[PDB]
Amino acid sequence: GPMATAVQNPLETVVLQAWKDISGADDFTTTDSFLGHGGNSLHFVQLASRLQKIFGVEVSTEDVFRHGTVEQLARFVEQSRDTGRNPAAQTQ
Repeated sequence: GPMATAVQNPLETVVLQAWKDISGADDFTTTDSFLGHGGNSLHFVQLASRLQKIFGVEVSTEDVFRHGTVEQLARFVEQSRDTGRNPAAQTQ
């Protein structure tokens, strides 16, 4: 293949563990479609609200659907969660 992780952020890993905990699908990668291994119902509602409270982002159910992949999902959060970047030091 091209690379191993290539450009994989640990944030993407959170998106995957979110999906794994909800759907049970483990053999998903960051470039694969988390868009419903089987049940594509409320399962996305749970993970969107999950990332929301984890990184301090505002991810909606349909926002999940607009990204398509966990990587591109994480990209939304990546940029948005930077607003609270380094919250312990408070960027002082």
